[PDB]
Amino acid sequence: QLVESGGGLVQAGESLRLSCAASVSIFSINTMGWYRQAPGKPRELVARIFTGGSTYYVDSVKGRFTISRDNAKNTVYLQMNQLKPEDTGVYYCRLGADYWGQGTQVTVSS
Amino acid sequence: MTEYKLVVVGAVGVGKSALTIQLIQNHFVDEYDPTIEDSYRKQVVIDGETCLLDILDTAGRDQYMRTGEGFLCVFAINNTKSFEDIHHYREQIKRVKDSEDVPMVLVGNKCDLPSRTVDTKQAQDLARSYGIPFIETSAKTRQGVDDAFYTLVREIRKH
Ligand SMILES: Nc1nc2c(ncn2[C@@H]2O[C@H](COP(=O)(O)OP(=O)(O)O)[C@@H](O)[C@H]2O)c(=O)[nH]1
Ligand SMILES: [Mg+2]
Repeated sequence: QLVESGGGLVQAGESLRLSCAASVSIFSINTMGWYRQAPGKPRELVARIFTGGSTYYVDSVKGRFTISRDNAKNTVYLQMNQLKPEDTGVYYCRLGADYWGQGTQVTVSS
Repeated sequence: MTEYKLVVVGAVGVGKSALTIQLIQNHFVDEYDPTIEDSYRKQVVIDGETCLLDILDTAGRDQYMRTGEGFLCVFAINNTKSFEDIHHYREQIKRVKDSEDVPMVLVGNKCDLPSRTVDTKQAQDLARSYGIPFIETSAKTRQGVDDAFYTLVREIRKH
């Protein structure tokens, strides 16, 4: 069971914090990722955090997005700053291999 | 800026994820989940030319083989079965893309390990029979990692 929140309609330049809260402990899960599908485009990996703490960001969001995990809260976050219209899409958290959030809409207007 | 669509193929457990993550993150990630298949994008400088690598780390379709421009065919040097599967991946890639010249690099990973069941002449002989380079790697120590991906980009530039 994953509770997803933090999306919404914002103007360009504003920020959102996407959240993915699990009912179960996430401590044993070694990697977490955030995905998105924009209109007319295939799903893409936006950010991933690995064991040891290093993080990957797709080139389009590098410098604006931050992925983090809060083990004691069983929650994974995606901080999205300096939002652009092209950031519009449905965002999905993925905990490990097969725990997928059912999505949250992010819409960025000019 | 030129984008290169790379695909890492090979039997499960040969180190495809460990290689890809070492290139992207410069960290060895132990026992990465074997079913996770992701594409990573990374801006790099190869031979003085800045370019972007779009790398698909497969997890074991005909679509992503058609989209791919170059393929890393990985086996582990302590897994003879993974070495014998190599010709299956090359044949299956040559079938979807309909070409006799698909940029390709043979990669022998886990060279940090002493118990080696596939020796260098075997791998070089197979690579030479294909007309493709052979690069030895260790995702654990990062030996040869950049070399393997950069050699494949050079193979795409010839094509
Ligand atoms: N010693 C050693 N182990 C490796 C190397 N590359 C990968 N491994 C290990 O081999 C196992 C499978 O690697 P993985 O990247 O998941 O293989 P994949 O299924 O092809 O993605 C993991 O436990 C890795 O830690 C290497 O260069 N040296
Ligand atoms: Mg893998």
